[PDB]
Amino acid sequence: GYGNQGGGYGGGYDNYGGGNYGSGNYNVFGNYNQQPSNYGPMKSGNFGGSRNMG
Amino acid sequence: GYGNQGGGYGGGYDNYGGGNYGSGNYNVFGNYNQQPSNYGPMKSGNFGGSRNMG
Amino acid sequence: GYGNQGGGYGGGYDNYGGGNYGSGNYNVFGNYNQQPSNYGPMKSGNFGGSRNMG
Amino acid sequence: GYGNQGGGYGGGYDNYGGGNYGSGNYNVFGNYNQQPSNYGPMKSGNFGGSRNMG
Amino acid sequence: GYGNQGGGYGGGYDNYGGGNYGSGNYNVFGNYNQQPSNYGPMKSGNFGGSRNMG
Amino acid sequence: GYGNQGGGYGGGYDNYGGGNYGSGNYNVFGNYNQQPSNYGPMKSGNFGGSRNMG
Amino acid sequence: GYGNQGGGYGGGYDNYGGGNYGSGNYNVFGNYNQQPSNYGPMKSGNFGGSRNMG
Amino acid sequence: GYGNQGGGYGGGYDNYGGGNYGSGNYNVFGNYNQQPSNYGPMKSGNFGGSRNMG
Amino acid sequence: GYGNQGGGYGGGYDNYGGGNYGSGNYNVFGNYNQQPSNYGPMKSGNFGGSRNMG
Amino acid sequence: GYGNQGGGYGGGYDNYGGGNYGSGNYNVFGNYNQQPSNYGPMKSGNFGGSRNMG
Repeated sequence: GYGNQGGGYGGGYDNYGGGNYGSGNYNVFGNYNQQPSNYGPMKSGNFGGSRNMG
Repeated sequence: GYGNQGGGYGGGYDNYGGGNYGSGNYNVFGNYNQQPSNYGPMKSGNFGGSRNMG
Repeated sequence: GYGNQGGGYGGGYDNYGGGNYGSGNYNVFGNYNQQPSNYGPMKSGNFGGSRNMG
Repeated sequence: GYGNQGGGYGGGYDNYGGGNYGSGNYNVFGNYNQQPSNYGPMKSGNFGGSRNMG
Repeated sequence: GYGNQGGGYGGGYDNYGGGNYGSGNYNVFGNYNQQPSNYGPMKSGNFGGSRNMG
Repeated sequence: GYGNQGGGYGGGYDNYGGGNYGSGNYNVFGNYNQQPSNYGPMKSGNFGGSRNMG
Repeated sequence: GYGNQGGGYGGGYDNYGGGNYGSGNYNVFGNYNQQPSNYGPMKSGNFGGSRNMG
Repeated sequence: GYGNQGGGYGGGYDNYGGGNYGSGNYNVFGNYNQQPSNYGPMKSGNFGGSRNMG
Repeated sequence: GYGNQGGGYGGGYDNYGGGNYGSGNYNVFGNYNQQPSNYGPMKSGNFGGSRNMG
Repeated sequence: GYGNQGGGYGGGYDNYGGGNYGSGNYNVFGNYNQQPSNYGPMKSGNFGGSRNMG
């Protein structure tokens, strides 16, 4: 539980993308049921030259 | 539970994207049921050259 | 439970995007039911060159 | 539970992409049921020359 | 549980891509059931000349 | 340009879903521009046992 | 250009789903431009036992 | 250009799914440009026992 | 251009799935460009015991 | 251009799956360009005991 001490940029404990997507369900389905699930594109992180040092 | 000490930028414990998306459900479905779920694109983080150092 | 000490920018415990989206439900559905759910694009974080250092 | 000490960039314990995608489910399905799941492209990390050093 | 000490770049314990994709399920299926699962392309890591040193 | 003559139901020239979605554009973009476009789920046709004959 | 004459159901020239999705564009892009496009699930046709005959 | 004459069901010239998806483009791209395109699942036709005869 | 005459079901000239997916493009790309394209699962036709005769 | 005359089921000129997928392109690419293309599973035809005769 100890973070980073030092550095030129010194990034921390960053959580960009995660979690449960349609997970951990308790399902009791009878006969004719539909449970679709659709997810779009996910971008987690640094984009377009981000977190750059001059 | 200790964060970052120091650094050139010194970012912290940043949570950009996460959580439960259609998760942790208790479902009892009988006969003809529909439970669709659609999610758009997700961008979590730094974009367009963000958090840059001159 | 201790935040960041110091740094050039010194960002904190920032929560940008999260939470439960259609999650943690208790559902008892009988016969012909519909429970759709649609979410638009989500942008969580820093955009357009934000949090930059001159 | 000890992070990085130092360095030229000093990146931390970054979690870019992860979590459960349609996982950890308890499913009791009877007769004619459909549970589709579709996920778009996922980009986790640093893109477009991000986290560069001048 | 000890991270990296030092270096020219000093990258940390980065988790780019992982987690359970349609895994760890408890499934009891009777008669005519469909549980498809489709995943798009996944890019985990550094792309476009990222994390470069001048 | 002649429609249907007869039948038990006698459906016509029905146009359910169509048209240009972000199409036929003339675009002159200079330098740093963004033109995103996101569309939700589209249902075109007859649903829930519609157009049934007793 | 002559439709259907007769039949037990006598369906016509039905157009359920079609058209240009992000098509037929004239694009002149200079330097750093983004033109993303995301489309949700599309259902075109007859669903849920539609157009049935007793 | 002559449709169907007769039959037990007498379906016509039905167009369920089609059209140009990100097609027929004129593109002049200079230097660093991104033009992504993502499409969800497409269902074209008759589903759930549709167009059945008793 | 003459359709079907008769039959027990008498299906017509049905077009279920087709068209140009990222096709027929005129592309002039210079230097560092990305044009990704991702398509989800496509179902064209009759599903779930559709177009059945009693 | 003459369809089927008759029969027990009398199916017509059905086009289930086809078309150009990333085809017929005119491409002039200079230096460092990426044009990926990914397609999901495609199901064209009759599924789940469809078009059955009692």
